Amino acid sequence: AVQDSNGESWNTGLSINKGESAYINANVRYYNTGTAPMYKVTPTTNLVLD
Amino acid sequence: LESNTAGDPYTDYEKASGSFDKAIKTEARDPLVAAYPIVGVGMEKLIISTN
Repeated sequence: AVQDSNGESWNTGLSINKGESAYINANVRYYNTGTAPMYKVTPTTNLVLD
Repeated sequence: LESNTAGDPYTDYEKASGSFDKAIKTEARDPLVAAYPIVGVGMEKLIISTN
């Protein structure tokens, strides 16, 4: 006897890391309301969720 | 016989006259009290990110 068989297949996956699952990009903009200019502005900012 | 009676960086004349920094308390202006800060750290909450 002779047997002939042929086919195909498809696959798709998705892997996620639960420690770093996204990256946040924030657009900020400084301003001055005082009296003198400040050169080399180096501010520190927080990011609170709840 | 000393220029820093209390051991802090400012001398006797600087402390007595108040010629030192203006953000240090008045009680520090006598020579026998040291202007030595006490800084501590206090935790408020902890966040765990499972990997």
